[PDB]
Amino acid sequence: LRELVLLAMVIAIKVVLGQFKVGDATLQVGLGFIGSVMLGYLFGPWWGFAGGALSDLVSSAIFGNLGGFFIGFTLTAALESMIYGFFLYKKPIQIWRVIASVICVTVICYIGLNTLWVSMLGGTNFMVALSSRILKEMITPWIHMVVVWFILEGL
Ligand SMILES: Nc1nc(=O)c2nc(CNc3ccc(C(=O)N[C@@H](CCC(=O)O)C(=O)O)cc3)cnc2[nH]1
Repeated sequence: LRELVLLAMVIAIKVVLGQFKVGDATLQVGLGFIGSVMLGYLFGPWWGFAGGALSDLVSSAIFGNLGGFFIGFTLTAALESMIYGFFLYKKPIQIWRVIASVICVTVICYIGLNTLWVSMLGGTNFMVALSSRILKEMITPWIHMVVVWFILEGL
């Protein structure tokens, strides 16, 4: 199939942009979301969950993660690309979908899950973790939404 040539390239994209990030073994800030949104826009949730799940393995395998591989961050990258799917897939680019999608991702994946992982990886209690990370998760969503627009428009 043609679209599977595509899937690879966008995994490749997702992996590459993912390497533009600043941060800690606790919160990181980067362009990885850009790729993961593409996966949900173009391929839908299932293939988007697959591609996200996948692109994390690859990115891990090549670049490696601070503090080592954790199978949790994998799940996150899969849900991340799958939620942008349920929202944005085969639909007219709208602002309310962009807000809803980035808001759900940020709550479940970033605020919920990645904190759960970080809390686990470090010795912390969850809210200790949450307190270190919550400023980012309040600020970035608007940047994510704007970027998500230009991405969705551009393609
Ligand atoms: N398999 C695997 N994949 C990974 O990416 C990974 N990353 C780490 C490094 N730990 C972290 C901790 C927090 C964030 C983080 O806070 N990311 C943002 C999303 C990225 C963004 O929004 O720019 C977040 O808010 O959770 C990333 C990596 C450790 N093990 C891993 N293991």
